[PDB]
Amino acid sequence: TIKVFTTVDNINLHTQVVDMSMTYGQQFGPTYLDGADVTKIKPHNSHEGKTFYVLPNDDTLRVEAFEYYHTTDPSFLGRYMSALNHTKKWKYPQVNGLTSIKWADNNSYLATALLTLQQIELKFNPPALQDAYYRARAGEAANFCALILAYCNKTVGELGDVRETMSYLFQHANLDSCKRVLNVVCDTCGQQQTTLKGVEAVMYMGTLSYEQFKKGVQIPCTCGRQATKYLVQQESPFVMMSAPPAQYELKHGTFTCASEYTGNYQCGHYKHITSKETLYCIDGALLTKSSEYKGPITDVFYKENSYTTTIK
Amino acid sequence: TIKVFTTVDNINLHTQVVDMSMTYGQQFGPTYLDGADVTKIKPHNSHEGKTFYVLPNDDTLRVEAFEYYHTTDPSFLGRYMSALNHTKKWKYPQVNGLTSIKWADNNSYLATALLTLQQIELKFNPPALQDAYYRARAGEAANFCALILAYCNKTVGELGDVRETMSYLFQHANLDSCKRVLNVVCDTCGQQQTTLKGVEAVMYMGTLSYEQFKKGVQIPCTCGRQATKYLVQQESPFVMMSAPPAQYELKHGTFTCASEYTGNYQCGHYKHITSKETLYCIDGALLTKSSEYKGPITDVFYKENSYTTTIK
Ligand SMILES: [Cl-]
Ligand SMILES: [Cl-]
Ligand SMILES: [Cl-]
Ligand SMILES: [Cl-]
Ligand code: NA
Ligand code: NA
Ligand SMILES: [Zn+2]
Ligand SMILES: [Zn+2]
Repeated sequence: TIKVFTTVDNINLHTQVVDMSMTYGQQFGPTYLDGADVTKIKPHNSHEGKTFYVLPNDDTLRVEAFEYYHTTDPSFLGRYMSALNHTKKWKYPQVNGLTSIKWADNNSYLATALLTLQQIELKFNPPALQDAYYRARAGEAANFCALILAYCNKTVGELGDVRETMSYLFQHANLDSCKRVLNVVCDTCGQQQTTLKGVEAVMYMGTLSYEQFKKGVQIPCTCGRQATKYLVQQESPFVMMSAPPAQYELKHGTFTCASEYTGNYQCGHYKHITSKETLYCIDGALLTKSSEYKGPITDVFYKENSYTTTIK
Repeated sequence: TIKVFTTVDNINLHTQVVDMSMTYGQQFGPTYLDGADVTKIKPHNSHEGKTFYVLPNDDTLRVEAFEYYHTTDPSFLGRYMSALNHTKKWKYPQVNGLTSIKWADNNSYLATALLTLQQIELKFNPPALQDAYYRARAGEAANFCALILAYCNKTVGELGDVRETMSYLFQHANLDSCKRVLNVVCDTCGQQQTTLKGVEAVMYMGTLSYEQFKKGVQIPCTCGRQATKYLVQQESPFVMMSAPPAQYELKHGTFTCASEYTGNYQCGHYKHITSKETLYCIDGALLTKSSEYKGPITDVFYKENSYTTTIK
């Protein structure tokens, strides 16, 4: 027999003594060592003193998992470890000053998400994400990518959606101060104001142009007639403007970054465009520079702080 | 010669090749390995591939240090490493469900500070503090204690002040939402309202009683005459009420925790009192329980969320 440590966060360690003739599963249940599933593996002499991840099956581990990951779903740790086995094998090159991801397992949506996070002001709340994102920016993004997949209930290889992924991440971020007030003008119903906070204050679906959002966009009223919705006030470090993919021109110096999607829900591919001294198309490990850019844009990010309209 | 890594955060590693005949100082300047000062030590065969801390002497390291520690003082890392050499030797026992510190090097002010942090809602901003505090709550508080000393410009062994220490820590915490409005009534000058935000909104010096703060305390007006200051509105997860040490009775169930100071500035000692099912005096590694408590109290912490006065 040998002494090991079990954990859910690699910080709070629990001592265990295991029988070398039984599998780690019969004793601990699902068990992982350095991201490898050892549930059906019998203890080995070379395992002594090492640290093993396990599913939170007692209340002490559940609280530790909740404190570290900010979720109560007990299967989260297993989803995280399963994804991590693959993401450790991905490559995370520095492209145009940012940590990207070499293409693998249909991971283009994760790369453009990661590239985007490095260009907007966003702080994560869960300790696990705080630690994984700091390492991700340093070029070791395996844990961060595996966490994203676990939080989004996606498995490695699944085609992903950036806007939906950013939505999950934003929920685990500090957007407390963010505020948005909108006005819908229906010349039959009048003016109807709304106020949004948190993630609803930074995400909008329907138009890519922040400026058109301020001038006014045509959207059906609650009565069904065509009305006009325009931005009254915004208080945020950034705004995410999304719309179904359609040909769209990205003007240099008028946005921060954007996501391009080519394909459909069974097969497609994301590319990332960022406005630096010139437009740069970051395509995983590939990089292309252009004076102008046009393509099927689906998300556009803009920097903000405080905006108040002038419309009466 | 050998290959090593230099760092300021143990995450961003920089490869180096060192001559085994020169000291790490002549090549890197101040150098630390696992918290030990190796500046005057010549490289050894057993050092190959290991990670060394160095002072940020180029702009790449300076930015990394700033991102990790949220300070631009270049000597911070040296102060942190010097303190860490000692705090690694301290003991961090679990007392009354909290991570305390066995007494050493006049560290009572650090223990009551640490005990207090585990009982109030507070999130740190610097990655270094986020990581060290999470480990501190797990019983490995050496790095967290060493960071406190570095941030407060205190060395191991120096007598410390809890209120001043909490002030430094609060600056590196998210108190954005915190707000306090006060009213001073001088029957000669009238009503004069003030609004405080951030750390000024949670800390007050002059009285230990939050309730007396709401009823009104006698404090000189700006004109010099005696006036009355009372709490108009508070928006915070907690408030810290401090006053010069004086005999004071701590009533069970009417506060969260408090600091007791016995002595003076050349020699003294802190004790921590917390209100659980009964009053508990946590004295480093020592623990005492009592139905009632009285002593030279100097800080008292209370839980809050939203308070609006009723005074006209
Ligand atoms: Cl790392
Ligand atoms: Cl922008
Ligand atoms: Cl640790
Ligand atoms: Cl209280
Ligand atoms: Na960012
Ligand atoms: Na706390
Ligand atoms: Zn209408
Ligand atoms: Zn006066």
